[PDB]
Amino acid sequence: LEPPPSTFQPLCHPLVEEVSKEVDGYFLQHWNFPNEKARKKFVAAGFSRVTCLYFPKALDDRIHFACRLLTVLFLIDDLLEYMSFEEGSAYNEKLIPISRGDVLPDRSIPVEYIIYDLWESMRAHDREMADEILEPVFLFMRAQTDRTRARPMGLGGYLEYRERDVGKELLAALMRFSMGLKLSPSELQRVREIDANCSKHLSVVNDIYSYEKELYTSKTAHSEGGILCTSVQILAQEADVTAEAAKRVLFVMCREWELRHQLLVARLSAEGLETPGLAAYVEGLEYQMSGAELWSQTTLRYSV
Amino acid sequence: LEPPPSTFQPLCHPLVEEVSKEVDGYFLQHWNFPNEKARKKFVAAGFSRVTCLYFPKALDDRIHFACRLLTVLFLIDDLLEYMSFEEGSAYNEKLIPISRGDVLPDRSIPVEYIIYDLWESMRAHDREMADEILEPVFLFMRAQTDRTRARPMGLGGYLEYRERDVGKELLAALMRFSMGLKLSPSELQRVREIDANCSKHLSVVNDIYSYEKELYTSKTAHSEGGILCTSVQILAQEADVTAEAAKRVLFVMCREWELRHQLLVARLSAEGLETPGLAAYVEGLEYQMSGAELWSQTTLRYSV
Ligand SMILES: C=C(C)[C@H]1CC[N@@H+]2CCC[C@H](C)[C@@]2(C)C1
Ligand SMILES: C=C(C)[C@H]1CC[N@@H+]2CCC[C@H](C)[C@@]2(C)C1
Ligand SMILES: [Mg+2]
Ligand SMILES: [Mg+2]
Ligand SMILES: [Mg+2]
Ligand SMILES: [Mg+2]
Ligand SMILES: [Mg+2]
Ligand SMILES: [Mg+2]
Repeated sequence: LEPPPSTFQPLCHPLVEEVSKEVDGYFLQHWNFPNEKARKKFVAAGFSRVTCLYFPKALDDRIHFACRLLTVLFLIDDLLEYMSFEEGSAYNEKLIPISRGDVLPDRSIPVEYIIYDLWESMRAHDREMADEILEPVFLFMRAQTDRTRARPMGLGGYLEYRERDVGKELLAALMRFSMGLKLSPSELQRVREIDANCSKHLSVVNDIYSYEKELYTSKTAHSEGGILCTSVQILAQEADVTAEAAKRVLFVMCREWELRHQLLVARLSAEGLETPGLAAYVEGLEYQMSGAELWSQTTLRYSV
Repeated sequence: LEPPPSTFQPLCHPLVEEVSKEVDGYFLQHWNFPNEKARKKFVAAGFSRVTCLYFPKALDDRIHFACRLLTVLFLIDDLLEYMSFEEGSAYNEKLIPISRGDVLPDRSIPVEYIIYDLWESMRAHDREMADEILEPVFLFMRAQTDRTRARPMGLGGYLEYRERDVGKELLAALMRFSMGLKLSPSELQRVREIDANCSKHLSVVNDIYSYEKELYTSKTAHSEGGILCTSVQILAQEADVTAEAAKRVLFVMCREWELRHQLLVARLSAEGLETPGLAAYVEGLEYQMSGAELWSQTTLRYSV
């Protein structure tokens, strides 16, 4: 697998090591892992490492929050593959009022009190910025079990759906939270087109590196929860080529999106619309794209 | 536009200079051009040159037939852009009985007697092989004004339609005729997968190089006949990139179809299915793909 050249340079949060031990340690203590093999695979994935690659400029005392949220979402993402759409939906919907703090968790159920305590701790640190992550998370959760996954999609329709399933919006809200980066509604409206383009990069890069894993899952897990829903197989079907061929083509498209990102940001600046906050934001998006790819290239989650 | 590497070596018929002079001269005498500018643009296109690139192993006394047929089809292809779907259909349908030789041509109408005299001359040289080109040509002609051109299509649906609009079948039958290459029904059914793959390459390579021409046509010609129907526009729409970015990505896919062509040929031979006739056929298809591309890179039809 040979990735075409990119001009995006990845950055990792300085405290990645100590935060990793902290967050992995917490989940190894509280989360219901089935066995030792699963615990080792969990650590081998490096969910805090990818988070620190996502948000390398996160504040030192907020990066752990982001690591916890993405870690539990990664774990749930895998759980859903053994469920039907119905079971998966019931599972996520139960966590939504708990995430809001409107419903108390069952303390005997790890996922519930982990989710509850997390959001409570985030609201305690920064109430306004924490609340703005909620609905983007709920949007992502509901996309995970959407029956549209089991229906024919073209590349365009897929990317539109996958913007929710890849959690583009929650990642943006979480990035801002972790950086303490407050943006006005008008500012956010200005970078909407940039966000949409960034989403496609995130989605397809992940699709390429995680295809072998998801292929195996589709053959072994639940026929619904583990269904093969990805740009790799969509393009392979549309063009009647192998998945390996589709990856090579999609890789080139990812670099086109990197080029579009730079063009859109350059236009934003030229029109005098790139505020200091917006400048930090679009740079943050670039970190997400390059960080995700670096991790995807090396994580044992995708290679084994 | 820098084309990605291809292992295909394009070949041109040895008699290209003499035949091009002959056929161009024929159409300059008989065809009705609006002005001297159109007459020069016609010669600059090199319609006999691309034919000799399509079928470089055509027999020396048959290549001029192919040159004449593709030339008039190219001319008509352009005429249809200034018509509605209804008018274009009426234009083509009148030429079909004349092509069969069932209806005498109006000698005052160039397109009618050119078509009549051509097909008569082809049946005179090789009746059986000439007749086998008829229905594939009619299939192409009727695709040109198909209402599906005015309906939204995905990449997969488009390529299935374009196989007829790109004249894949007529090119196959014309190639066999020009080479005197006879194949059994068993041999023909055997390579349907190879044909379908080849068709995609012919279509998308053409879409890439002819996009600028067809963009202009969509803005100036008839709202129906000049409508933009191309994989470049479809991929640009679905992936949210420029047409130029779509071209670069589609070109990579074309190289994947080239690889798949070689894979399918090797498999046909790895089994017990590659006859000497089939070997000549699939090699001929490679010439169509590489030849069309070579011409598309230098013809004034697409550059200006
Ligand atoms: C940033 C990405 C490409 C996605 C990688 C996979 N994970 C799964 C758990 C939830 C995350 C938001 C994400 C979908 C992000
Ligand atoms: C071989 C091709 C890529 C097509 C180029 C355009 N011409 C138009 C006139 C009729 C031909 C069959 C073709 C559609 C072939
Ligand atoms: Mg997953
Ligand atoms: Mg998922
Ligand atoms: Mg994936
Ligand atoms: Mg046409
Ligand atoms: Mg045309
Ligand atoms: Mg064209």
